[PDB]
Amino acid sequence: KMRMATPLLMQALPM
Amino acid sequence: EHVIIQAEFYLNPDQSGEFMFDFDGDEIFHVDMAKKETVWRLEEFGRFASFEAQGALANIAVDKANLEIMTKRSNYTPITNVPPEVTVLTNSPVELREPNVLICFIDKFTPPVVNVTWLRNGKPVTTGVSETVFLPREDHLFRKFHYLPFLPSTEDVYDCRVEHWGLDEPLLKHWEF
Amino acid sequence: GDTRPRFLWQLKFECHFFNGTERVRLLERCIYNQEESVRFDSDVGEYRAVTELGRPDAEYWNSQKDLLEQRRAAVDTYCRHNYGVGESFTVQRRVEPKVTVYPSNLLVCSVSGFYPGSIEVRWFRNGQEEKAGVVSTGLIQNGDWTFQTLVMLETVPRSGEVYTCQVEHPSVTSPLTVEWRARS
Repeated sequence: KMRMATPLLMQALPM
Repeated sequence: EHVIIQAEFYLNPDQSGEFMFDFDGDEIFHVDMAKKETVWRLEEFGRFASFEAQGALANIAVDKANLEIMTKRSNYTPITNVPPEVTVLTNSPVELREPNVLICFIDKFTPPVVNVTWLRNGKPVTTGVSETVFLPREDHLFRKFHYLPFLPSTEDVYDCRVEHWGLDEPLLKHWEF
Repeated sequence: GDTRPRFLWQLKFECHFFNGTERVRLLERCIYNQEESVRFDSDVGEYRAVTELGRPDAEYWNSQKDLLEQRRAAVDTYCRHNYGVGESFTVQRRVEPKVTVYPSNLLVCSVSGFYPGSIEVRWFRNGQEEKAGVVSTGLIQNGDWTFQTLVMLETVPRSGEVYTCQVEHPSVTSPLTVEWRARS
C-alpha cells in the first residue's frame, strides 16, 4: 500500500 | 517565526511532478525533472548549499504510486478546477529608459497547470522571459510568477495572457506606461 | 479544449521555527486533490486521519514502528539540520528598500525591492504624523525574494507644505525619508 516519502536534506558547502 | 516547507506533487494525466523547498513563501530551489538537476531560485544560494537531485526522483516515484492508489480509493474522484486571480505589476516604479521587470502574478488556483504568454505590442515574446515553478499555499492551492525584463517606453504596450481549465476564457492583463 | 479529469496528490513537510531553533514543530501533510487526508504532527508523534479517506494510511503507517521513530527524530535530523544549512542566506538575508514619492488629491509612497517583509511606513504633514486618510496596498511578494508596497495618503495640500514619507526596516539603522512639496 501507500509508502512514506523521505524528508530530504540540503548540505553545507565547504567554505 | 520561520517556516521551511518541502513541497512535492504529482499530477495525472499530465504526468508532471514537482519538488521544491519553500522559505516563508519564497522558493529556495527546486529540482528540474527533465534535466535531473537542482535549480536555485537565486544563483547565490548555490554558493552555500547543495542538494542531491536524485533524492527527489525517488520521492516523486513514491508520490506517483500513492496518487494512483488514492485515485482508486476515491473512486476516481477528480479535482475541481479553481481558476487563478491574475495581476500584473513591476519590480520598481517605472522611468523611461531605465530597465525594469514586468511580473505576472497568478494566484489561488488548481490544478498546477497554466498556459502563460507575454505579449509586447500584441506579439508573443519568448526571449528573456522567465518563471517560477508552482508555489504552495495554506489552502493547498498554488501560485506562480512569470517575469519579463523590458525597457520602458511610450511606443510599447504589454499583455499577459493566462489559460487555465477553470476559466471560461483566457485572462488578458494589460500594462502600459 | 482538454477536459480530461485531473487527479492530484501533494506531500508537504512543514518545519515551523520559534526563537531560532528553540521550538521546532514538524508537520507532514498529505493532500489529495484539495483535501488534506492525513497528517503527522510532531506535537503528537503519530499520524492522524484528517478525513475518512486518510484513515487507512494513518492506521497503517502508525503500525511501522521503525519509520515512526524516524519521523519523531525529524525535528532534529531534518528541520534543525536544514535550518542551519540554509539560515545564512534566508534568515540573515537583508536587502534595503527603495523609496519614491509622487502624486497619483493623492500622494503615493512607493517602497520597493526590500527583504525581509516586516516593514514600517508612515506619513507626515509639516512634521506631524498623518494617520487618518492613509490607505495601503498591503505587503507584496514579487517571488524573487523581495517585497514591495504602496502607502497612499489622501489630501489637498496648500502650497509651501512639506509632506514626508518615512520608512523603517531592519536592513537600515536610520529611517529612510523622502520629501515632497507641491508647486503653485
